[PDB]
Amino acid sequence: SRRGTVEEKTAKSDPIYRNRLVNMLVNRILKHGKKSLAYQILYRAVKKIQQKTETNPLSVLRQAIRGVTPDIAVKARRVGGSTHQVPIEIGSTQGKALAIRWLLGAARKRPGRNMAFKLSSELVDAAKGSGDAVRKKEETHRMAEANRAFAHFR
Amino acid sequence: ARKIPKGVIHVQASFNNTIVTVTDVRGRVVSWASAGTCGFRGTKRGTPFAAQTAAGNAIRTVVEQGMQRAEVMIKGPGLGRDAALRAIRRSGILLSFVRDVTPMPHNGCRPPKKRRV
Amino acid sequence: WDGPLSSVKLILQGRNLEVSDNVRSHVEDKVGKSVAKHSHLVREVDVRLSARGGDLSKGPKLRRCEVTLFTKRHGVIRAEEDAESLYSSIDLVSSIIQRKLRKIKDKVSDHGRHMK
Amino acid sequence: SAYNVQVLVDDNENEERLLNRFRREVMRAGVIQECKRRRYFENKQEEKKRKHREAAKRNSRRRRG
RNA sequence: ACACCAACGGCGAAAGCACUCUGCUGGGCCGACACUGACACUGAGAGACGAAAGCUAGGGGAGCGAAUGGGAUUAGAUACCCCAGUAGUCCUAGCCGUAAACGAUGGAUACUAGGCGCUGUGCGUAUCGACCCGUGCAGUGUUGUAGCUAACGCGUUAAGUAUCCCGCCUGGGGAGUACGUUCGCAAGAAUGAAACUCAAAGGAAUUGACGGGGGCCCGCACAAGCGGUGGAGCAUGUGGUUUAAUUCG
Ligand SMILES: [Mg+2]
Ligand SMILES: [Mg+2]
Ligand SMILES: [Mg+2]
Ligand SMILES: [Mg+2]
Ligand SMILES: [Mg+2]
Ligand SMILES: [Mg+2]
Ligand SMILES: [Mg+2]
Ligand SMILES: [Mg+2]
Ligand SMILES: [Mg+2]
Ligand SMILES: [Mg+2]
Ligand SMILES: [Mg+2]
Ligand SMILES: [Mg+2]
Ligand SMILES: [Mg+2]
Ligand SMILES: [Mg+2]
Ligand SMILES: [Mg+2]
Ligand SMILES: [Mg+2]
Ligand SMILES: [Mg+2]
Ligand SMILES: [Mg+2]
Ligand SMILES: [Mg+2]
Ligand SMILES: [Mg+2]
Ligand SMILES: [Mg+2]
Ligand SMILES: [Mg+2]
Ligand SMILES: [Mg+2]
Ligand SMILES: [Mg+2]
Ligand SMILES: [Mg+2]
Ligand SMILES: [Mg+2]
Ligand SMILES: [Mg+2]
Ligand SMILES: [Mg+2]
Ligand SMILES: [Mg+2]
Repeated sequence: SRRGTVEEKTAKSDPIYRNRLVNMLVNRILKHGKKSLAYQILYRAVKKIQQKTETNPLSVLRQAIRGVTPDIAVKARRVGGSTHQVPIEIGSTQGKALAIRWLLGAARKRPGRNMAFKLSSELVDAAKGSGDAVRKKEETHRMAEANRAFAHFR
Repeated sequence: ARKIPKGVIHVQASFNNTIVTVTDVRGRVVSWASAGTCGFRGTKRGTPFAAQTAAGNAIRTVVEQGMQRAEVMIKGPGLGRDAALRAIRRSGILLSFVRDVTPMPHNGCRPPKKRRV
Repeated sequence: WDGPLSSVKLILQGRNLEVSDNVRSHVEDKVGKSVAKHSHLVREVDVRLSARGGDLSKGPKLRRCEVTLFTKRHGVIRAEEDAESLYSSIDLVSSIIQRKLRKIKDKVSDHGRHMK
Repeated sequence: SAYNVQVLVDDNENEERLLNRFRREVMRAGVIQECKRRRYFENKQEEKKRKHREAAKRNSRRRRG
């Protein structure tokens, strides 16, 4: 990447709901390129989340992600022979990425039976602000703020 | 404790830390704020940020005494020279004069040698 | 050979030659000195011996020792020596290793203030 | 009493203009470079180095511009 | 101890000399004929001065700081960094006489393009007093012609063209040592070998290679991702051991 920068790729839309968001999630849940299976998983997740609650899942997405989006993190810099944790601020695309990721990881580590169930459970917990995916973000903020003194670009 | 309307703020900025003292024209110290007393230690203790919170922290107690106008005294080469001034400003206290008091010998005591680092 | 170096793998390989007991011990000594002092960094010691000349082939009686070190962080320490006797060769390789080693310790382990 | 730099703030006060007025006062007396200079001790040689360097710097900056 | 002034500026034989002032005094340079009339230049020996460290005696002692001590860092750290801190640094009266005491360039005289600068004065002009201009000297700085040089460079302040006096050099180690003398309170300084050993040791420039020197830029090189190896079992290649042979590569 030393020379070239990256062109933008067409942001797709999930077939049923025509979302950029849901589509993002099905691409990151994907393993061994079986899109066939991933869609099934994601939709039986929408079905368990409409099962447990009567609220619109389309919105529970926006809450689940607004909940886990870090606005800041750190980065290790080498400054004057000193290795600092410098609290670099995060771009929006990067925010959504991070988000979906911690969601998915905390979803893969769950005690439950299905992946649909797990994903639903963590969507529910993240929308409530009640779960590991959120806690993780707050930790990143805690360890950003303690290191707040090392951002000289402040 | 003492309600003094106009007084002076001495801010010493050294390379390892910045001290901010608040006083009155009688040459009397009311309250002080150090970047180390805010729960910062050796490295961070020099950064302009710790100076910011030092300044804010003193001006807390100075509005608590209910003071209005102040002069600012800046002594020393360090980073907080610029940083502290900002907090003095955003802390919504009228700024009368801002002076630099960094002492300059006109000749004198022969300094320490050069560190070979 | 050493216990403080027990974490290190001493791999001794004759290429075209047969390895004796005196070469064993001597290798352990001369490589032992080099490695022992910087042991915290060191990982694997690879020593190959190559003989040539005299009755084997054409050219002077050369005995050539190659060693290789690896450290926990830095890879690739290479040293190549040509000389008369195996013993001489080994002494030389040790002389070189020592230098490169303490050059690495020097770089990273100095708390070198590298500002940039 | 004594003073080096005198910055008097009027009641038109906003933070940035004040901060930069002051910053240019300090640039104007050269006080921070001064206390980086008297931090340690210099033999006559580094004094002649500093004189030639700084003087011919600002001087050639006056003769080019 | 003397900020700013301070300058690729001033005086000094060199060492060096800078807050201010006054006093005693050394030189310099310039313009006039006012005068003497070769009174010159150099210098073996000899004499005076001569950074800093050092020493003797008496004071003085803030800061800094050998030595020294603690704290670290490191395999070690009798170092670098930090915390303390004694001699010494300062003054008076002496000794020591060495420095990259460097322009790494002994002194005097004569003579050989310029250009651009500065310091001192003098002249003419400008006004009638500050410039200003052109010029005469005296010194001081940067480019550069002839010529010189092994090159770099030096170039009216020569390392040019000549004359005079003085000091010094005659391959590298051994060695600026030993021995002996002279000087010194000492530390040491001055004068200065030989046996022996080597076929080199050195200067300037060039192409490389290298640099924990710069500046610019690339690569799934790092970062950002996704999946592996290392752990488990087997499959297989090599080393090692074993064997009559585990063919050689
Ligand atoms: Mg680019
Ligand atoms: Mg510091
Ligand atoms: Mg002169
Ligand atoms: Mg006089
Ligand atoms: Mg006559
Ligand atoms: Mg003589
Ligand atoms: Mg004398
Ligand atoms: Mg002295
Ligand atoms: Mg003594
Ligand atoms: Mg000290
Ligand atoms: Mg010690
Ligand atoms: Mg002290
Ligand atoms: Mg004396
Ligand atoms: Mg001499
Ligand atoms: Mg000489
Ligand atoms: Mg003029
Ligand atoms: Mg002249
Ligand atoms: Mg010259
Ligand atoms: Mg020239
Ligand atoms: Mg010559
Ligand atoms: Mg000889
Ligand atoms: Mg050379
Ligand atoms: Mg290069
Ligand atoms: Mg390079
Ligand atoms: Mg690769
Ligand atoms: Mg590619
Ligand atoms: Mg990576
Ligand atoms: Mg395996
Ligand atoms: Mg064959």
